[PDB]
Amino acid sequence: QVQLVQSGAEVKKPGSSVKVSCKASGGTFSNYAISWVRQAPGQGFEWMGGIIPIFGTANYAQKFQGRVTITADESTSTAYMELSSLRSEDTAVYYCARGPEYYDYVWGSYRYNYFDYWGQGTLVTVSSGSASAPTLFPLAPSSKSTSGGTAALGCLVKDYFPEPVTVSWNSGALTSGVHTFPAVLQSSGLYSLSSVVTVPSSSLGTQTYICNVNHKPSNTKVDKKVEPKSCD
Amino acid sequence: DIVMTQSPDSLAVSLGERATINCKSSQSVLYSSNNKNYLTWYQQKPGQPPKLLIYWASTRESGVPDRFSGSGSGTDFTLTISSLQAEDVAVYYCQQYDNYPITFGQGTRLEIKRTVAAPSVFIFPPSDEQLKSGTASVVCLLNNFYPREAKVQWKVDNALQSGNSQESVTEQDSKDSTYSLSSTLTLSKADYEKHKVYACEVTHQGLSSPVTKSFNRGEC
Repeated sequence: QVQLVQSGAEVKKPGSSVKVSCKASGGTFSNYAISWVRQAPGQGFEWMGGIIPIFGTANYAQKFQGRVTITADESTSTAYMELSSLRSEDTAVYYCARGPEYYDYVWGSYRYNYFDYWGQGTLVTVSSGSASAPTLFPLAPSSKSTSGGTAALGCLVKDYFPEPVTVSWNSGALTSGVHTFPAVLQSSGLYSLSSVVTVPSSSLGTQTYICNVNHKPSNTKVDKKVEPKSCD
Repeated sequence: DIVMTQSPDSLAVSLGERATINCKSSQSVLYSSNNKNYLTWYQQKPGQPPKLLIYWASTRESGVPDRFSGSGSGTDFTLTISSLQAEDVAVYYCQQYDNYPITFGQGTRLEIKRTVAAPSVFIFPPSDEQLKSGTASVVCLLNNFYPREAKVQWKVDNALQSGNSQESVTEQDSKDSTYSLSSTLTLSKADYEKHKVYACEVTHQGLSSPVTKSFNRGEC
């Protein structure tokens, strides 16, 4: 069962370069093509180019030709996309995608067609601003966040830059009833979001609840234990 | 480049009914050598990478359910989703591969229709930890409602707040076809400490009259 696993989120200054990796696990590139497709905010997906690893042959869209290099190491079943001379407008989620090829007899070449397996994506933010970690505040459960046998609790994930964060609960053991809201950009230039979960209110006395936040761009992970309110 | 235009840009369809999504190319994407339309459809569910549904305009990818079908030729194509299921909430994209470079449609967002569901409304005071820093964030949570339209108003000492709250809404959940919403009121510590009663008032089609959640600063 084939899976493509990309490198983590990146924050980069204008003018710099980024290299994003894409590793085929439980798998190999075989005679498939690996493309890179991005999606920038407010824009459609854009095919940047691709490579057929068995041949070593890469093609690029005109828009990026001269600034993008796609390579593949068959020994490691890992592909790469290097994008140089970065601009603000390069801020996007970058996907690797595998797909087949068809042979065009009229032009005497293999051609890229469609993408049957996509990687999880890599958010690359191009900014002159520096990365900064989130500060976690509890959304503590109380009489004002309960209804019948249910209680709501959460974490406010405040003042980080750039996106993304990953939020888990109890190291991924708690997934039912979790809503992690989309981040909002603050007038400070920093992002904020909350993650909430509903749980049985009877468990507030006995079960520990910790939100785990990973913020790769600032190389920070934060865990916060969320306790119920008391009149103490 | 070939331009791919989808229609409509969004739609809302009832479960068990048919959804139709169109895709037009600015020039033919019919490849003469095998007389296939070089046209593919992807589904991108919330929180996930795209998934291949259909290629050659009408051929389902192995394992894609029967209820997904693709039709059309030349410049006009359609994805039909029959007997719609909750797990079909997604943005749907078409893509051509007849002409270099590969290009994509702008997407069509499919929402699922359902019966009205009132939100559960919860409120969270700011943490003492946060206040010590100079800011107070007060959070009002509207959980699992439908349709997405609601009114959410903050009152501080009974005074309607404007310009100091931010709302964020989740994508529609496949498990129950609902939305949730967080409203965060941000005040300075000084302003937070000048007032006592903090209230989130919610109006929604599922509620016979508005629901208020409130607390009094400093009181448990």
